[PDB]
Amino acid sequence: GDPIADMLQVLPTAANTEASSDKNLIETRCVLNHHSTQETAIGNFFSRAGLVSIITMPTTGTQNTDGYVNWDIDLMGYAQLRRKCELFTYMRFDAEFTFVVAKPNGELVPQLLQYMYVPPGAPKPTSRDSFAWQTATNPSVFVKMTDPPAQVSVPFMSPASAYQWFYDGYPTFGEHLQANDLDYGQCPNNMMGTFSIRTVGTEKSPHSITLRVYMRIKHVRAWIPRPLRNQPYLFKTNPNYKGNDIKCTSTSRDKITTL
Amino acid sequence: SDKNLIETRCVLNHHSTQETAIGNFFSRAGLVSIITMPTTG
Amino acid sequence: GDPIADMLQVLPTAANTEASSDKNLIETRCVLNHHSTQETAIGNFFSRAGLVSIITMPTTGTQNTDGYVNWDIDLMGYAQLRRKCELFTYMRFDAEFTFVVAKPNGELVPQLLQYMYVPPGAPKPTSRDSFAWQTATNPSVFVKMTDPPAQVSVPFMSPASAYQWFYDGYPTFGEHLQANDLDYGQCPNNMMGTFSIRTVGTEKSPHSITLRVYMRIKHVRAWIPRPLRNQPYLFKTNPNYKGNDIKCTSTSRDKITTL
Ligand SMILES: CCCCCCCCCCCCCCCCCC(=O)O
Ligand SMILES: CCCCCCCCCCCCCCCCCC(=O)O
Ligand SMILES: [Cl-]
Ligand SMILES: [Cl-]
Ligand SMILES: [K+]
Ligand SMILES: [K+]
Repeated sequence: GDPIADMLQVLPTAANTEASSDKNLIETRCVLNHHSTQETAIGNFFSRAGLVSIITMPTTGTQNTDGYVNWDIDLMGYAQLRRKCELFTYMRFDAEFTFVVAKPNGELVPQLLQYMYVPPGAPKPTSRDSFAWQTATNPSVFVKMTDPPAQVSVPFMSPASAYQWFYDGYPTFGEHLQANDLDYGQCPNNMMGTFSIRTVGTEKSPHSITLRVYMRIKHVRAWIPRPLRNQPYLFKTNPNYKGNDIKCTSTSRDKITTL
Repeated sequence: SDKNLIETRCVLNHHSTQETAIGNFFSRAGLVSIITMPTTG
Repeated sequence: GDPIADMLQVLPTAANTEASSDKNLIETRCVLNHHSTQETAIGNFFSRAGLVSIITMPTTGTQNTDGYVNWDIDLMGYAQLRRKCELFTYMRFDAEFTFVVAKPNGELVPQLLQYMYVPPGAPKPTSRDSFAWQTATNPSVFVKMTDPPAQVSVPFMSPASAYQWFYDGYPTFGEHLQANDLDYGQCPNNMMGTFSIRTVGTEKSPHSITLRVYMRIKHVRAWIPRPLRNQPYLFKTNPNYKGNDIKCTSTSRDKITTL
């Protein structure tokens, strides 16, 4: 008939000890161990809001003095949350963003603000009065600095199945000449666009404004553990480290025989 | 029609069409008026 | 269960004619036609012995004057059998070889002869007395010129499934420089070795000897008909033709309107 023949790892509580791997090298007693493992579930480890951005709109100075700012969404500028995330290679999750806004010294004034999510390809505001603030399709939040911090849920938005903290490659084909090495490690699947903020008015606001953005990871999944960062972070988009001062992971001592 | 002009594999495609329902396309608040009542002018 | 879904043409007698393709364009009668098709069966067409070699061992002259001859078996030197065979691309068959031997004028004398089949790789006789005539493994026939013609059956011996009259290629890899174009069309699967003949004696025979070899194809199979040779043959191993005198396949006449 056929012409060709060739054609869960961690349970809810800690393991008990039975009376005589401890009970393998030493004599043991029985211990009814009911210590929980829930707090080390990745969800509890990650679902804690952490700082991911500090945006300023001063009234004086040489930057963002026009009452609006387009902040390219890049969550790798703060060491604490970054190191936790980088314990894994890939992570998938929804996120809760909270916007804590105040003047530079922490005082609050009755000032109306608008935060708009500008996905990749949507036109960015070019002034406090730009037509883009009409926000007929993009999601916007109007809130006062005297209101409690604004807060919204952002779903998992990557074109890929998970965000990836490490992408060993280039975004496109071509020669990869020295002049473009900045391309290395750049994963467009993590590029979520712009976050735009403005004081709501055609006239300039007399208040300097500082916005602290916190992100809380939720409904998280993680894949492929990796060694934890042991050198200070230098740049947002690469793992460069200071070659002249390579830190040892552990503190030192004089002799291997004395504490 | 791919599987008509080229040889295809089976793809169990579960991509949702909900976000393009006109309700989701339109039910987003947008600016329709700016009214001013200045004290001078 | 499966992760990937994508993974006889001519009868014994001539057709009859039925009373009304003749009976399609003209009115016909019934003809009970019992004309046989047997004589055109390839076996009857081919199983007729034909000349394939004429070997001479003169006593005087400048060739084969030592009472022995090593004849490289190449059956394409005689036009009649060659053209019939070349009607096909591949042919498989056994063969009956008959050896008609006499002096140059047809007279017969009491002379003992030996014919030995020397397959490719067997040592060839280098004299009338060579050790190879011991013929301890090769097949030999000892016969007198006064006996009836010697005759033997040779089986189908090619390493391939059929002999091939046309091989569009080269026997080996390599550059194929102009100096070696003789290689083109050479099929080793048809190369059956050597046919060796000698007068049986350490002393020279006073008789000039002419051997005519006839081959009768039998138990034949043939594949892929091709246009029949329409130019005189020039060489044994290629279809070269005389370019300055290309023969028309049909005779000519003065006008297309008169016979
Ligand atoms: C209406 C106001 C809401 C706007 C909130 C800002 C939304 C920003 C997009 C959220 C993307 C979260 C995934 C981040 C993946 C990390 C990318 C990176 O920094 O390399
Ligand atoms: C004992 C004496 C018997 C020797 C008889 C000669 C045998 C020659 C070998 C027969 C081979 C027949 C196949 C020929 C195929 C055609 C090859 C060619 O000429 O291109
Ligand atoms: Cl507006
Ligand atoms: Cl001998
Ligand atoms: K237990
Ligand atoms: K018939």
